[PDB]
Amino acid sequence: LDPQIVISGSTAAFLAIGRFVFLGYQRREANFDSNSTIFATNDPAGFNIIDVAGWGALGHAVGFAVLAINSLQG
Amino acid sequence: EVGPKRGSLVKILRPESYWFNQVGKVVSVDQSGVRYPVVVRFENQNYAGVTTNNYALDEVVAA
Amino acid sequence: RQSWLPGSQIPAHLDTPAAQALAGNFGFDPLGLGKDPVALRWYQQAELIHCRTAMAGVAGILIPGLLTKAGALNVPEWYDAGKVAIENSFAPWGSLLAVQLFLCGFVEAKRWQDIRKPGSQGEPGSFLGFEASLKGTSELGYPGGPFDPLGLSKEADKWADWKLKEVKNGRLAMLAFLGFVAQKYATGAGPVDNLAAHLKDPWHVNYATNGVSLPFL
Amino acid sequence: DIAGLTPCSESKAYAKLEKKELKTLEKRLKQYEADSAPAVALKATMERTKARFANYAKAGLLCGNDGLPHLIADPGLALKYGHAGEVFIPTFGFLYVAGYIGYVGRQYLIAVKGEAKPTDKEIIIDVPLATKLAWQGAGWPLAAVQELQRGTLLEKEENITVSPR
Amino acid sequence: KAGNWLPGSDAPAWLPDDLPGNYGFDPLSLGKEPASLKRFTESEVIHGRWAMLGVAGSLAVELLGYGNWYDAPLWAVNGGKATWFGIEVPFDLNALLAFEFVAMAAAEGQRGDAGGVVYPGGAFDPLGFAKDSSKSGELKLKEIKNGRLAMVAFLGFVAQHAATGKGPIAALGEHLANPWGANFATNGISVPFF
Amino acid sequence: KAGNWLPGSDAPAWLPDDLPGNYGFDPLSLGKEPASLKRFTESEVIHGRWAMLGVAGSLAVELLGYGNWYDAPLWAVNGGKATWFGIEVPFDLNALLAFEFVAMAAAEGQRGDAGGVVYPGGAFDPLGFAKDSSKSGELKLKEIKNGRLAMVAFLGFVAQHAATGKGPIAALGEHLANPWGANFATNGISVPFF
Repeated sequence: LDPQIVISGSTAAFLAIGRFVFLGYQRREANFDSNSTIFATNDPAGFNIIDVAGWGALGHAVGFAVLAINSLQG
Repeated sequence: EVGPKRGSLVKILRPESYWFNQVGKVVSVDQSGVRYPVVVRFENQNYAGVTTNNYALDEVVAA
Repeated sequence: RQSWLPGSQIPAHLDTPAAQALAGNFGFDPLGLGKDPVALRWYQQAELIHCRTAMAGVAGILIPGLLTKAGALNVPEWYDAGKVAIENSFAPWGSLLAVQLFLCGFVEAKRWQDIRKPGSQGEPGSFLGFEASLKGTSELGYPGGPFDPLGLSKEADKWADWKLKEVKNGRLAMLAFLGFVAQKYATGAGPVDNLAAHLKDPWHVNYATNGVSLPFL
Repeated sequence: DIAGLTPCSESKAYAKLEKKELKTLEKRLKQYEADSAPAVALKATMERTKARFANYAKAGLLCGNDGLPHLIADPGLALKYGHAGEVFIPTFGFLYVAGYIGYVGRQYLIAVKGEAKPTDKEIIIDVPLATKLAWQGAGWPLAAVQELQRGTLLEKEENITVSPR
Repeated sequence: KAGNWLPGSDAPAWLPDDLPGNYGFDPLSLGKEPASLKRFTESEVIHGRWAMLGVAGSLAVELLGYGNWYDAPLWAVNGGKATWFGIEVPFDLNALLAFEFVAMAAAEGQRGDAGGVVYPGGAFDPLGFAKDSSKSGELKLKEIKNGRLAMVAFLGFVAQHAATGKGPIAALGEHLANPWGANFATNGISVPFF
Repeated sequence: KAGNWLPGSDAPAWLPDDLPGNYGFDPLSLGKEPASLKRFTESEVIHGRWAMLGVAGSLAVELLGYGNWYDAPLWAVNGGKATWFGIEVPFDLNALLAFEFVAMAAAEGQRGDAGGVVYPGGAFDPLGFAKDSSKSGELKLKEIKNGRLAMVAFLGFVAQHAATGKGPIAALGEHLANPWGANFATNGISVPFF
């Protein structure tokens, strides 16, 4: 199993579902969750660097879990 | 004429009272402007052995 | 006023006009289980069901048993008929009991809903038009329609008598079945066998000589 | 059978314990006469021991590695292997007698609470009322279920005193 | 109302009359709160549709001859390949989880973002069988009734398999061959004292 | 009214006089309510027509030498092919249940959608035997009476078969040969003591 392909695909898939699917739900839940730094970005949907890091982290965890399970040969 | 009728049964609404939520007989109601004009007698004595107490007009309800 | 104990104080809950309308009212309630009118009504329904079930069972035990004594039938004993019947049967006892439980649960649930609300089973458009006949009479536990096809309940003059013949007989049947159990645990034979054994010598064949009913003697 | 135990009728330690008890009783009996009171009492004790061991083995009890009977408290195992007489039937028997006592006492308290001096009836028991309630308490489960269904078994929260929190 | 689940019993006041499949069945009073009842309606419709598709697929595979519903994912556990309608599928279990996860996440995310829509219409109804809301009430009753029946059927599939080990079609043929001798009361699993 | 089932008894007030086959027979008061009487009337006419078809089919199949009514579906129990009038049919039991189910479901659905119609007419009466409503009441009485007789005949067919084992034509010949020696009292199950 190619590790690069699996990791890249999992990260891209989680970033895609975080930018085009669960972005509105997350924004609605984050605003209703009620010093800070405003991470303003030029993304038209408001997908900033923090969201990139969070979704990339989830994608990396999923990809490494898949690679680990496939490595176990079972 | 103010207050409950003499000899009637009332329920005590004072939270710190021993007879809270208990029924007692009305003995006499003072006609002046005292804070606690209603006199209530109870069948069961408290921890101090007393069977009567004074309550306000809003601290007793006809029950 | 017929009483179960001449001179005893009849309970007040059994002397009311509503309680006196029940069949077989003899003022017998020492434990006072019928003090509550709702409980009395529920127990009246239970007594009626017990009377009818006991009469059917005791008849099914006594008549085939009496015919077996002669050459009319060959039905085995009531305590052994289940095994004999299930041996040459098309279904095991478990499957048969499951089908029986479903079929009995349906009618018992309908009777229960009628007990909770009298005449509620006559809801239009609910039982393929047969709901009109599922409404009982003015007395709980005495329905008409499909039940009572001969229409013997329409005559009121004998109605009060008919109910008296149903409860009393039922009560007797309720005791009969009880005896059928006790005798089975004291003699090891059937009821007809016990009756014949007692008729042969009553002064020596009874419950005072079985060695079980009198362990202190 | 259950929990790796063996029936007492087949346990070797059970028979060994029976032999040990009979042996010590016989040893004590060897010092007396043959037609005296201690001899008769010891023989009666020996017969009681033999009858007890035979009755416990006949009941189908399960014995452990120590040769002593073990009780089964699980209703499923007791009803599946014929052990309902250990813990099930005595459970319902105790429940009936305990509820009997509690119901009779509650009925007596409710009956004497509507009198002039209920405390006097609490210290000096009214024997006729107590006897009548004791005899009428045989139908305590039916009466209790009826009281619970009518809502007269419990008292309202507004009629019970509580602390000021 | 659609009917009465208990002939002669009063219907609950919290169940609206215009609600499809309203038989007045709520003994535990779970739908008493209006907010909970609103979610329960769409949840029941979604469950009914999923169960209808699941039962239809479970029956179709056994009727066509490709095993039962339980033996279908047995290829991914011990060296096998998926076969749809007898045709080999060139996708392994690793690729199936990614495709299904992404597709279901997108579809269900859009459905959730809609705001609890039970009857979307439009693109989901190309034939326009429910263009007018007057006749849609009768068609919704059929959908909810078939959904409840399919939910019960799937529960029965799982229970009969866990109790005997055969598929729904195989259990039906066995029951047809011996009704009194092959049922839930004779499998030695359902009723332990029978 | 058509007559009196019990001479000397008064006819019930809930049975209309213009109803075909109204003999005043209702001791259980089943048709007391008007809503139940309509459904029961349509059900009785449908039952009579189906019973007439069934009895005619059983009599014809046993009179033509093609077995009795009980042995007709035996070909699908031990392996065989159905034969109609001596001509083989290649339809197995599986294809028969599906086609019959679809055809009967469509026909019965169309019949029930009319709101419980007992006498449709038109396409069902191409010969126009009941064009006038004056003679319609007389023919309706004949139809309901023949249907009741057919229902009784079918019940007799089933009961006599379960009691003896032979078919209706074979039972009639046996009774004609020995009337006193062959009847319901000599089967061994109707009368237990004798």
